[PDB]
Amino acid sequence: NAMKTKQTDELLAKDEQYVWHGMRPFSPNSTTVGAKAEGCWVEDIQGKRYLDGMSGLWCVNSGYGRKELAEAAYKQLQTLSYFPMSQSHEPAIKLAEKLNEWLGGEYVIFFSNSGSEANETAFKIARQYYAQKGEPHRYKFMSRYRGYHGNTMATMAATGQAQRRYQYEPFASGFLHVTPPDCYRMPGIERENIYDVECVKEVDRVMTWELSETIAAFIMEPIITGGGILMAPQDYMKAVHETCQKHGALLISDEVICGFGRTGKAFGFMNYDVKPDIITMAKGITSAYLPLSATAVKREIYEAFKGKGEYEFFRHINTFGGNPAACALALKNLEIIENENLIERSAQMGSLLLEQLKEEIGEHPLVGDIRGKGLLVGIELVNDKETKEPIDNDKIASVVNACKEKGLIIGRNGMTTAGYNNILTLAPPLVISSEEIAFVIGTLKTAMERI
Amino acid sequence: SNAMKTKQTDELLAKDEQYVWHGMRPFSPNSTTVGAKAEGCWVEDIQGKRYLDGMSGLWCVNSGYGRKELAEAAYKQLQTLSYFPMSQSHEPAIKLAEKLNEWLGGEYVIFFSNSGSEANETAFKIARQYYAQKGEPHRYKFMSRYRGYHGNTMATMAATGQAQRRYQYEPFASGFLHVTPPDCYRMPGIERENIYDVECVKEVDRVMTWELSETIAAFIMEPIITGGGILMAPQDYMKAVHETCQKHGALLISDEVICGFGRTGKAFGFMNYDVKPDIITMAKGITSAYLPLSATAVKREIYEAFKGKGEYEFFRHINTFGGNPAACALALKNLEIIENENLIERSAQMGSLLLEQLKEEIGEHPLVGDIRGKGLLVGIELVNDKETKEPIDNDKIASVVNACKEKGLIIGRNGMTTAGYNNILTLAPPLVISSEEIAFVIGTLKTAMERI
Amino acid sequence: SNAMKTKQTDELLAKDEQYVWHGMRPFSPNSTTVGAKAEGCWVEDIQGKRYLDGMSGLWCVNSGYGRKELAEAAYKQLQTLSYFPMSQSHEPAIKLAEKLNEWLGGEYVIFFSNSGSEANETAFKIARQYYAQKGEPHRYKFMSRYRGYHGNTMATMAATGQAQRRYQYEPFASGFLHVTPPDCYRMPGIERENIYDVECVKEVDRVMTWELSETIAAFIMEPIITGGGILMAPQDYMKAVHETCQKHGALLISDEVICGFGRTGKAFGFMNYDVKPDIITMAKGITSAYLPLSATAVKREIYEAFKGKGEYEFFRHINTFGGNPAACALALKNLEIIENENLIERSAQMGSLLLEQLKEEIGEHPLVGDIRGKGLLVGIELVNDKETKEPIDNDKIASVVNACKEKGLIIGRNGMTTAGYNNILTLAPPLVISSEEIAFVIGTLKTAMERI
Amino acid sequence: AMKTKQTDELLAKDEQYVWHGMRPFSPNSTTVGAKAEGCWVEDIQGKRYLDGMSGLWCVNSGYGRKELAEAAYKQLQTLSYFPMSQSHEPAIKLAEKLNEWLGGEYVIFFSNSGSEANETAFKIARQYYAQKGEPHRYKFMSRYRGYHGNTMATMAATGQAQRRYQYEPFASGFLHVTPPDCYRMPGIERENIYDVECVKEVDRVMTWELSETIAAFIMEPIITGGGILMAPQDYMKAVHETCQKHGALLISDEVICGFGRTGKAFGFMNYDVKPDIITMAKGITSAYLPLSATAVKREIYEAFKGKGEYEFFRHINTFGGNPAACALALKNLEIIENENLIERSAQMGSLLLEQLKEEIGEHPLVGDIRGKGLLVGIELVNDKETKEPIDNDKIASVVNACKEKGLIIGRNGMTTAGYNNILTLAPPLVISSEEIAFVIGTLKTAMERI
Ligand SMILES: [Cl-]
Ligand SMILES: [Cl-]
Ligand SMILES: [Cl-]
Ligand SMILES: [Cl-]
Ligand SMILES: [Cl-]
Ligand SMILES: [Cl-]
Ligand SMILES: [Cl-]
Ligand SMILES: [Cl-]
Repeated sequence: NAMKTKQTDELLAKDEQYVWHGMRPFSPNSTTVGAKAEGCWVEDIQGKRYLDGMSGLWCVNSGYGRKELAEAAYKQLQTLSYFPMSQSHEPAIKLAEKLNEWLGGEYVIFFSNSGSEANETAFKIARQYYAQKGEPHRYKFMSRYRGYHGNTMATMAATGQAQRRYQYEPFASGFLHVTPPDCYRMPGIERENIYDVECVKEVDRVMTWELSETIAAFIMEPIITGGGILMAPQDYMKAVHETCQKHGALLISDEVICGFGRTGKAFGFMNYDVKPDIITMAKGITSAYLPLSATAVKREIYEAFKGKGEYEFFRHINTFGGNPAACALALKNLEIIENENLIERSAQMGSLLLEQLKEEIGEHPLVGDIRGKGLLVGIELVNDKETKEPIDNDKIASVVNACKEKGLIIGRNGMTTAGYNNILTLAPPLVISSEEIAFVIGTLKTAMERI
Repeated sequence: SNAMKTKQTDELLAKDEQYVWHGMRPFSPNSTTVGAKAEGCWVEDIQGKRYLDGMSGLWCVNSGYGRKELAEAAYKQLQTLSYFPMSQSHEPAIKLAEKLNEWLGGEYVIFFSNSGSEANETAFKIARQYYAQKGEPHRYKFMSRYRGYHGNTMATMAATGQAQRRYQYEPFASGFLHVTPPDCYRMPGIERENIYDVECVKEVDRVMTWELSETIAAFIMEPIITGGGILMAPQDYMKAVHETCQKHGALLISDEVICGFGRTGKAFGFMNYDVKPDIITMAKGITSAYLPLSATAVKREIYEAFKGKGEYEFFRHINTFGGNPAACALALKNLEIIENENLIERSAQMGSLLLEQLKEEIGEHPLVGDIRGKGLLVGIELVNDKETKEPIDNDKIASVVNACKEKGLIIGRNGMTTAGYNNILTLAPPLVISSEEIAFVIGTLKTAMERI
Repeated sequence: SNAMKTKQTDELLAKDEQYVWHGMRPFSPNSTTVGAKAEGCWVEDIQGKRYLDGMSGLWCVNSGYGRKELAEAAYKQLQTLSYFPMSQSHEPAIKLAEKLNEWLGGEYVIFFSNSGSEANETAFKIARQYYAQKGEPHRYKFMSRYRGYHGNTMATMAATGQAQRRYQYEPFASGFLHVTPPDCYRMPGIERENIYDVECVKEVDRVMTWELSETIAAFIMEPIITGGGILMAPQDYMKAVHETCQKHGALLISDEVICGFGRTGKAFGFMNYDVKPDIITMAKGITSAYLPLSATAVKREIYEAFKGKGEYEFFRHINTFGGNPAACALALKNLEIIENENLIERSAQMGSLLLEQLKEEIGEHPLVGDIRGKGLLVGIELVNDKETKEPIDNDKIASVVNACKEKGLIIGRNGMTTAGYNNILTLAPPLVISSEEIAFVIGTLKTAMERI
Repeated sequence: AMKTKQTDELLAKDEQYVWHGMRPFSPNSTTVGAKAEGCWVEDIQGKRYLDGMSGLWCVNSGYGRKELAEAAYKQLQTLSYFPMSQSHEPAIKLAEKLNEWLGGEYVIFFSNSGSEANETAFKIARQYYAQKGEPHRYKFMSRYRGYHGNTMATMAATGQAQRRYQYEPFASGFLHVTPPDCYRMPGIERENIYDVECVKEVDRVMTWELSETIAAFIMEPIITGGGILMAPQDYMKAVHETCQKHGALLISDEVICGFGRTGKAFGFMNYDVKPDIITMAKGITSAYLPLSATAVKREIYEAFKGKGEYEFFRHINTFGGNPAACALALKNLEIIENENLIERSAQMGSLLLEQLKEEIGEHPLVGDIRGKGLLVGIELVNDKETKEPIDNDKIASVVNACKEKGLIIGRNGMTTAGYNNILTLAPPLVISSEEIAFVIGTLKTAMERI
């Protein structure tokens, strides 16, 4: 209830006239213009407040209104605004060292701005690495259907969500896909000996059938998040890594969403006992206060780029990547996550959120499955629990809308896989409290009563 | 003390060698320069050496270093709202989009991205989807010039005409075509001819006809090919290319990543050439590179095609960080600075002075083939022979770049663009550069030229 | 003429080595066999050695060698009209098209090509143009099975799932997808499951969903994967795949290049499996390989889409030699032979006898993993271990192939199809083969098996 | 002979069952060939036509050759099939004979069609480099307005968009350059070849794409189907020298120009070059039976002789090198040689060219008349000054008028949009002076319409 009422009309009119909004139907009258935020709550220009159950876009991990983060950026901006990453600056050096600690070592870090750029960089490094190790023929990249890895032509090629690809094709050749592990739609795969699991055998078979010698890397999120919070058997990622190694290919762990405490570990891959050859990161690295991403590469791979030959080094320049202010802010963000025990709070609040959700709506006739790890949770809505038929779009959409009216931002896997945008997503900021979790669940439960 | 400074430097260099992967350079850990601080046109490393940055970082620190008002703008926004998804909106993005539309001359709708490469990728996707929704799904092809650069991603590398930026990252997608670049130095007299009799202008029309008009989505070009060597076209070239695009039903995308925001002596490069582009891409100088931000400006009529109620009719593209609140608020202040300090006109005037003085000072040098530029954007083409125009040996131009750096000038070079044509020195100093600093640039270069 | 004949053969072999490039083999001039003459199921080389041809040349001499009536048919036509372009027509092409339509069961329109690879290429182009003219230009994708083969050209190799036929000829075009091949030996009990619960059947539907139905033009498959290893599917597999194509709006192409013309005990392989394919491709046995000819049969509803007055509406494709008059006239006589000598039914009955006798004869051999087939089309899968099904060592299966040839039997092998899986012996004898010649085949193989 | 009722039935069967290449669905317009002799063909209704196109640039020795029929028949009675993984005597003898014809020293891979022959050349080029330490060389370069086949890869290499449209997308790695055309680029034939812009373009594009990524440049010596587009004399040699400079191969597409068509055994022989790879089809058998060949320099073949798993050419073409077609081809080459057909092509071709200029050269819509050997293009224009291609109906009416009057003349239809304006003649090499008079007389009268 602001003392002076903000002038919305001009701002709203200007947005509609000049701003192109990603991922949505033209509905200017539905635009939410964010004004301010604190903790887990955001507020629009009209003054309405919402619990942000999505951390913006899976990314505001340390929460909103962090004065410490603002100061870190401010101090750096006053010292040195820019230095090219062909050369170096102290914030980038300190962050690279810090990321190496977080990763468990030993990696060399190339800085980029976005998760899409980080994945593109991983592809180029993989190809040049093999060209310089006497295996020029290895160019192929393999991923899972229903996955996402970016918004560029090559990361869309690697993406398995056709609703993100359609009408932007044709793409380059050399991108292959396999069935995604999903313990809900493939019941009992979790029980099986991992190497008897069909979608695990598929990885090995396709690599054999494509010829090992042509495969550069397998890319995967530890959990398929955007796609629907699809989860694999415990030994899946390790089996995939052993398969890559068998065929001489690299494993790239896409940690763009799972990174920085999201799943209850520093990174998603750490749930699954693997050391990936390349790790890509963005989003939570700065809690999205400033743009920054990174591609961490095993050091043996970096060694291949040290020669005196004309084309032996990485011939790639990213103007803004590794921005000084973003790096300084990221260092402070990592210190916050560590000092406030946000990784373990994610694990614990995540369990509570999962346990409570099942208790509150699990019996609902259109709730097919509730699953998650850390503060990363999917509620799969179905027309029928027996057949697992995805719920009608109209029904899930009305639940997301109802929650917003009531002050809760909840996500949905819209525009990922046709006929399967049936999944509600929660990824709240890691600082979320037990009481705010009660608000989330209470709000959702009430919204569920409309279907 | 120096001894302490030496120790800190070593510790830092050691950490860098161990942990940091540097773009665009041979692995030379000892040679690395760690930036420490900066003010105006000068940067300083951790050991305390100062350099005139004749490159504005990477063609991008247009308003100069040390801008406290830019730091304040970002800080004030970070304290108000640090993040909001661009699927939704926030005031800094809205105000910047409106401001950019003024700068562009209207009427455009702006999609925000982090980098120039992302901005170009966005342009490609918008061009393809626009045609798909206008009844022409078959239009997928993108056309650009050899010796051009448009980004570091698979698709922007496919559109790129610098093979040294592409080699060993192929194969790329099909549907990317290239034509001869206009270069008034290596194609003497093209500037004089009627534009439509110019062979590389006829090439654009011919190739569109021979590929079938109906398959061409867009032609992408920088108004000046900058990274490639500051290659410059006849005055009427860009307008003839636009008219040719329109004839074939294709869009023209002006890549303003480097030429934007006063660099050429106009707000944008295309404004030198009397054309209104369908799409404009921007990055770099938009924030003077203090924070990452880029934009893809699209004509209103193209945007209208994405307003339908159909399932796939909207732009199904999400960029997490693009349009960052702090970067937008900082960009707004940056544009205010450029306007209030008359930096666009200073670029034009200091640019002329730099060009005229360079010619007087080193024009007669036997290995200087050509000096050209527009605004604070200048290339000095070095040759073994002025008659044949044979590019100078790599060692010779490299020694000049290194000699300047020792003498405290950072000058650029078109390294790793086109094989055997790495022979062009580049200057793009910050638009605040003074007459006296220009004298330092030229004096230092002149002295470094004496070693070859 | 003891040394005169030797001089002649030596000379011929020397000229082969210097001038002839052979398909699909390591350079082995001594190894080369020069065919001289043939009759029935037996071929004879220039040195005078005779062999039972257990492979019908290359799966193709279905009616057997030495057919004077086929020679006469070609000769009579060469004397009447040697050539006429298929943009226009000739009577042999018209009569053959009509006869192929009967054999197919109607109602199809036939486009003539020389090879199976060309026939499949033609099918791809027709599928794409069909959808472009049906208001779905976005449909470009082609789907097939890993371990499958569809030709030796860039696009048919892209559709091919045998990497040893592809390696070092890449990169290929995008838009070619592959799924797991049904193989009732390595996936035991899929033949007794409900077809829609079979994982590699569900895979077809899932991948079409995940790629977006609207982008899929066609699924291409042989009814039995022949060159690959005689891999066989559950009875209802092909019908399920067709229903899945129809569900997604895509076409089904039956690759009948090897299975066609009696090979499997039906006129065509798809007829074992109760489907009416949208497109059928044929070559090989159509002329018993006496002359080159192939065909792409397309459903009439599909051909209707190419009858418009629009500029690009017709099939803009010309194949100079395809539908050669002599080859068509010979093919007609060949079809008449197959029908009059009841070669289809004979293939089915002789094929059963061959399969059962092989099981009785070498079934218990410790390295014989599986014996399977349908009609005169049989695979013997050799393994190091019957429990693990590990493919046998290459040197071991190679020695069996060589031992057989030395004793006058040509037996095939799935060499250079799938790495690590080159372990399957293949028999496809001419459909005229007799009980007694089958005894010779099996007896010779049994004796060759002894040595491993 | 065949009563109207029976011909109607045959025509009806064609409509129902036969899919024709390269034409609008016009069942009534279909010509069903019945028989032929020399340069004349006859349809089922009994009408006769001078075939000014040799079928499709291919019936080089003429129709009605009993000796060719006998050669095929004799072989079909001896051995009808043997796999080219192995060998037969007709293939061996032909390979040797083709090597003589080419000038040596080449190794021959047999295919059926020109499209397959070109595909084979692409695969060999790529594997050759992969085995020579340059796996990065995968690109193929060709000219816009050129044609190399009807398959996805040969269409990618093709520069005629009307043969490509709606069959796309194609694979990446196919590049195109401006075609030399001495009519639309006047005075390039007088320039020093290396100052010619479309010659410089080859060198520049190879540099700009990076030499190390280029596998081969493919080109017809004369762009025939595209509209008989002809280059300066030193163009092909300059292109070869440029390929060599960049470490790339030159493939001469001789599918149409081969076997006497241009007045030499092969087109490249007009231009003083020895190509790395030569592809052939059409006239090799005079189109009596299907056969094509890919001739590869000996030194390229040497790279495929190793003991490594993947070192040999892993390519099988079932029908390629058919015994009857090879035996017939051998007799066809003996005929061309014995009857002095290559020389006749040059002589009759010169005659045809000069008489045409005299008869129709002054026609206001005839922009240019050009050719070499029995390969001639007459470019029709709305205006001789601007060279604007003639209206489409106008050239179509001339083609139709000629057929009505018993002459089959060709046209470059469905090649380059807006540029379908060139009439083509490629008559059988045995054509006589008197038949040439008939051709020209018939065309002259047809031109009267427009
Ligand atoms: Cl600064
Ligand atoms: Cl994934
Ligand atoms: Cl905030
Ligand atoms: Cl450009
Ligand atoms: Cl198959
Ligand atoms: Cl004839
Ligand atoms: Cl025979
Ligand atoms: Cl050509």
